[PDB]
Amino acid sequence: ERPDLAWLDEVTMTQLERNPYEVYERLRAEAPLAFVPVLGSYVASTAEVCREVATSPDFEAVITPAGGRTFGHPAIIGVNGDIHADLRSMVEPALQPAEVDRWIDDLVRPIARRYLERFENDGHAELVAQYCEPVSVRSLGDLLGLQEVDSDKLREWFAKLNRSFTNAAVDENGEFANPEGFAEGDQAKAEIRAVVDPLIDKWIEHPDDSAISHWLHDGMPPGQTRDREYIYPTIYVYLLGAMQEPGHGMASTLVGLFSRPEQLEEVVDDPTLIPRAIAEGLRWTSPIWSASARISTKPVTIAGVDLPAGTPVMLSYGSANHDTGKYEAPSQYDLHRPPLPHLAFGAGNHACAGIYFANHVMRIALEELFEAIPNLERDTREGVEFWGWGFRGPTSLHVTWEV
Ligand code: HEM
Ligand SMILES: COc1ccccc1O
Repeated sequence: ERPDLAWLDEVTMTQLERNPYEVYERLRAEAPLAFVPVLGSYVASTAEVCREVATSPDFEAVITPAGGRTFGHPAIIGVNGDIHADLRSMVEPALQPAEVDRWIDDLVRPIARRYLERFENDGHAELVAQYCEPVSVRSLGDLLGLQEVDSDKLREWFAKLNRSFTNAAVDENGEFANPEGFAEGDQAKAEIRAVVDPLIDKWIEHPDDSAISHWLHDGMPPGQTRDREYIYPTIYVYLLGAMQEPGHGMASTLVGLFSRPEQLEEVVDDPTLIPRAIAEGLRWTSPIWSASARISTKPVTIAGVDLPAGTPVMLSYGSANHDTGKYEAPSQYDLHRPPLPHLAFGAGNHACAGIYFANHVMRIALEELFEAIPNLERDTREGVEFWGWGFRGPTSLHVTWEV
């Protein structure tokens, strides 16, 4: 509809999945709020627009169309008002910093050592599948009460939910262009129900210290639990992004450090720099790149665009974190970048609830990795490809080291 942006009509879903950064560089210069036809939605590409939409009193949360098709109702990311307040009160106890500090080290550190012990003397590894993803899912899986779900299965589930959630391509009529792309999401959810329904059955009668047991019981009148249909969409929110993103974040941080070998040596020599390295890694390739959204609740003007009430806006935080209004040469990883606010955890009432936990999982994992393999080198015989528009990270990270 907007004549000067007619080139957007030719942007494809595959191009956004393989490398969204070229199109979004144009968006940030040309139209910080722009309707992208293949996504069927306005997209916010700059830091100022993302932060304004995420915190505006005239916007509320909405799930993207493919996200809603995947999660249903009431996903914590997609609801507001009393339901959102309840779901936030449900998830927040185990994520409170003082609580996380009581047990996070005893949780993640033995998990990291267990996965490292399987390959640390091989001289070669593919760190995404052998380390980053397993540590991420095994840590959260144990916290949740899914100790008996193998890390292979948790990784499979978040990959299928990822592809379903981000199956966003639409045709000229706004209809999903890839309707068969939700089937593996439905298949994953069916498997999850078969595993988790008996656990919920048991937790209702015998509560324990698992997070999902507390989701059922916390804050309820005596003898009542939250209905499982009411909590399952937030279980799915966890089984996608909460399982996937810490692994994405540590892997992207490592890829960034490899691209600056002198900074990798700095961080290995001084592991107190690991949190700073992770924060730059999240800015450099944001794990949640363009997954979440808001919807206007009244007519509003954003970036010169007069939006009617009921207008969805996708928050492309991964693009906002390359805003050259904030950063110099943002496409380069730089451990010594002047620390600034970033949007990798979002903003507003629907900002990430698990920031403190996630940073600790990533930090401890990198601590243990650099301790066990101080001479880690990237396998330059292999290249690192990143994939994903909604959620983005490296598909593999081949490394070598002298044994
Ligand atoms: C590096 C890892 C992670 C990153 C980069 C990340 C980032 C994000 C982002 C961008 C959002 C959407 C915010 C918005 O729309 O403004 C979000 C939401 C959320 N995240 Fe995180 N996340 C990570 C890990 C986790 C973990 C491990 C958990 C749970 C233990 C978690 C729990 C949540 C929840 C519950 C929400 C929904 C909040 C709401 O809608 O009220 N996240 N996260
Ligand atoms: C924390 O997990 C999510 C965040 C935003 C969208 C989907 C998710 O599963």
